[PDB]
Amino acid sequence: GWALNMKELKLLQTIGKGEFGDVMLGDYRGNKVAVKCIKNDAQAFLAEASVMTQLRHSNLVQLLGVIVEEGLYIVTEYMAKGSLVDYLRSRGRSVLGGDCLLKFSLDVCEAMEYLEGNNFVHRDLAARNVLVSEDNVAKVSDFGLLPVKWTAPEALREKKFSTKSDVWSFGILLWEIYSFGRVPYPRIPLKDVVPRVEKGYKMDAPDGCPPAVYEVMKNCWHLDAAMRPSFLQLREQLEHIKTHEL
Repeated sequence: GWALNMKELKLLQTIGKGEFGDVMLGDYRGNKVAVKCIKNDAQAFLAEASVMTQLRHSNLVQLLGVIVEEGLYIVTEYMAKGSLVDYLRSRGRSVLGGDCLLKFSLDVCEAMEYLEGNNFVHRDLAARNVLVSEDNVAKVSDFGLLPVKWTAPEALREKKFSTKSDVWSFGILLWEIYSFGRVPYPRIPLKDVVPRVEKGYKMDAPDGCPPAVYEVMKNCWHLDAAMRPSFLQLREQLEHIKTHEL
């Protein structure tokens, strides 16, 4: 049950590449699948496989299978609409209404809530790393083993990560969502980002952003990591917004 037959997998095309290795659109005996080709040692993740393969939730890319040492062929569900960043730029304001933005935010928040609950840190939360299914559901990944504009400032200095730094990246992600995928920190220069953020600078609300969504973003951006709200509390704040703001 986690091993698939390599004999039946077809690698069709490279569709992304992470540090781990490229990611491919594959064909597993009939269905479109996404495949993580690893070469450059994997042996780490594989030890934690059962526990990291224990991770299942509907907003986490589902694992289908795994080929090993021939250096892994990780097989997962295929997210037909790609990266949310790309989707937000493509679809843009014209296609994506207010219900769609809160649903993407809730989808990611629920996945974050879940990983938070299992004591798992994401470390690279950003609209680029969120995928959209053919059914319009945003999901994040569970495979696992510094981008200045997304990373909490204590995680840039300290080089260590926690759920609380994922909370900082989630606000940055909300800002991406509400701005239809604009690169973060449009008012300042890349070089100045860290030094302004460290003194409390916060991005202004995306154009047309709902006041209450802007407060959630702001709460994610506390400089005291411990004082950022949990994904459990974020989930309640976003559910609250959905219930009254519509």
